[PDB]
Amino acid sequence: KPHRYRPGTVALREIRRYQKSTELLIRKLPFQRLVREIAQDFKTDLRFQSSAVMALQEASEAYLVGLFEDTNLAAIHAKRVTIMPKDIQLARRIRGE
Amino acid sequence: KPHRYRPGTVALREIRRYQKSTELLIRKLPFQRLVREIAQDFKTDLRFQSSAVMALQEASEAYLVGLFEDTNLAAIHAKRVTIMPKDIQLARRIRGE
Amino acid sequence: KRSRKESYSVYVYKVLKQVHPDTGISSKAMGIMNSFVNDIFERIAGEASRLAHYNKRSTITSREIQTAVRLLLPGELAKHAVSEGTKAVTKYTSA
Amino acid sequence: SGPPVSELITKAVAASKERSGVSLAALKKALAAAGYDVEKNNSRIKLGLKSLVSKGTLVQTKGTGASGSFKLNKK
Amino acid sequence: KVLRDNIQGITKPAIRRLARRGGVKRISGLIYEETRGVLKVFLENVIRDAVTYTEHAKRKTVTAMDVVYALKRQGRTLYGFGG
Amino acid sequence: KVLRDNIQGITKPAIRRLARRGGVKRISGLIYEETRGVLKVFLENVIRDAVTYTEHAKRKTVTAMDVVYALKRQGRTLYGFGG
DNA sequence: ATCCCCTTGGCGGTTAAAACGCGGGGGACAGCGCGTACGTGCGTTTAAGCGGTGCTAGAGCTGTCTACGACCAATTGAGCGGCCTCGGCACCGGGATTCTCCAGGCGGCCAGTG
DNA sequence: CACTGGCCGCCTGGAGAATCCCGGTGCCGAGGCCGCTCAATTGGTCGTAGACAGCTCTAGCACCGCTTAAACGC
Repeated sequence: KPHRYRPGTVALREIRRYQKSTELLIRKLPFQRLVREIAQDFKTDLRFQSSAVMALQEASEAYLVGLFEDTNLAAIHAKRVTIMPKDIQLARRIRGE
Repeated sequence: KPHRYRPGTVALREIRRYQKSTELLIRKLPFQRLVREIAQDFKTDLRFQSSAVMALQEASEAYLVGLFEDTNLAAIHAKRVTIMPKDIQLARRIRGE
Repeated sequence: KRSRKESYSVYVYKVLKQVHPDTGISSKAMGIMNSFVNDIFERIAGEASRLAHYNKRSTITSREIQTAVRLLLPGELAKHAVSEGTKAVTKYTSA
Repeated sequence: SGPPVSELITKAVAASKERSGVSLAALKKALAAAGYDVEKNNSRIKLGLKSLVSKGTLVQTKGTGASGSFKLNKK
Repeated sequence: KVLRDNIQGITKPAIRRLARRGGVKRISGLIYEETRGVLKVFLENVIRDAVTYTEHAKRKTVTAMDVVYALKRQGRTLYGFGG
Repeated sequence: KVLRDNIQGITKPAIRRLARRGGVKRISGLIYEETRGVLKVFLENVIRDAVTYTEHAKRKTVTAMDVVYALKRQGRTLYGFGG
């Protein structure tokens, strides 16, 4: 029998390893393509620093980390280990959007 | 037998009556006593303008009613209509205090 | 050449060697510290401005910024900063 | 050792006889009053509930499976 | 001159009426005392800030302007008293 | 020339790592699309501020300086790139 | 008006990024009652509300004065730019420990029986 | 009704593997050295804002007499 771990244990291993991780968690190039995509939705033929791609990358991931730690607080308040979209929606509502 | 309404509809009558009203629900004199007491806890023999007491009264009014509408959001999150103080602790945490 | 682009690298390095002579520093951490210096400095400067105009004061003095520190810095961090700044200004006025 | 716990379940559900079925709260506190480690034997009372519902000596009032509330059968 | 127990000055029916304005239907019994506590800590922040404003002014009476100003620097600005 | 979908380039497994940082242990399938949606909303607000800076800078290339400026205005001040 | 540099544009190799299917397996959730706990209906009381009275603390304005601090020319010096070496660490190779999940026993318990 | 037997659910044990845990290496950012120049300071000046006395008056504070609304309670 090939060895298999129970669900959540690999998830919790990912939790521990990536709270331990400090690097950027997103592929760089599609994020660059996406910020350029939203840029030409606003102004034409617009250019970016690579440092600006880094900055939006790290700000975006940290902001999402804020939304998801609020999501765990909401979900354990909702007595769920499986989150739903309404957790994130309520977090956006309370955060002062 | 004297007439008696079911538990809840008198509460909703109070609800509807009070968003149609504007009146400051906190009694003036014990609020002034409380603000003098808390101020005396820090710095002594401290006097309050009546305008200051009143202004702080709608301030505290709005702060707590914002907290209660937020905890009603937390309660309908929790499939509940009776809020419990962990809703308030949640709201304090995810608002960021 | 290039124009001199200003940063707080040397002084944080000085206090670093002052309080931990054996430790090192990285470039990312130094950028974080420069952003921290800028952030706390601008918060205190903004609150000092608000105290200046609320009292219609044309100047921000040690009383103004000291009060602003009690506003911004909480609790024991605030009183320790008051102690440090008071010791510093007494040493400064001692020339 | 002693007698099997299913007999305790049957006497606990026959002691009350409400017009509706008895849920698990009153059953587990009836076993607590009679004397039983209800905290450590959740699986044992679950298999007891499955055995008594499945064999047909007892009928479920309104719930489904071990969920819900239970009453006595017609005879 | 000294006051001891003004946390109970904000009465239980006052708390119930507060939660009526916030749209709360049912209010459990544990709510009143800890809501007194969180109102207390909110006023500790607001009054500490405002009283700090007053002692900055070398004034001795707390003014409504300092209450709304200490509100506004906490991101809680109020309309209706000179802000 | 133009691009029509790079929102999905912030992929489903990438969103899974991001929520693994937040401590989220089980994620249903419905969350991910709304996360990219609110990602679009936030980054749309930030880049609106940023291009408004950039057009006010009378330049055509975005720097990280106006990025951290816009993060300052929105209230999510970023350390590491100031100055 | 320019200049020069980091982004833009284009190119080749690769392996992790992803990605999708299988399958186990962890999960939300209605619901059926039960515990109970405020919600609401009154009575009671008492203190807040209202009205009136005397005091004065300090809020706030005015005058005085002086304490204090930007500006500026100048001198200089210590940190910014720039280059340059070097070992802590970035990456690499081999071994324990968690850990954890899985294999075989212990025990409770249900089930049959003299 | 006790005695005995067998199977589900925990009890006990144990081995593979991810990540930590012992060295090995080479390197490039980090610590350090040098030119300098832009900026840090110094003294004098000007000029100005605010700290403080006085004062005054006014609104806040101290006190009292009713009255049911509100608080308290069951």
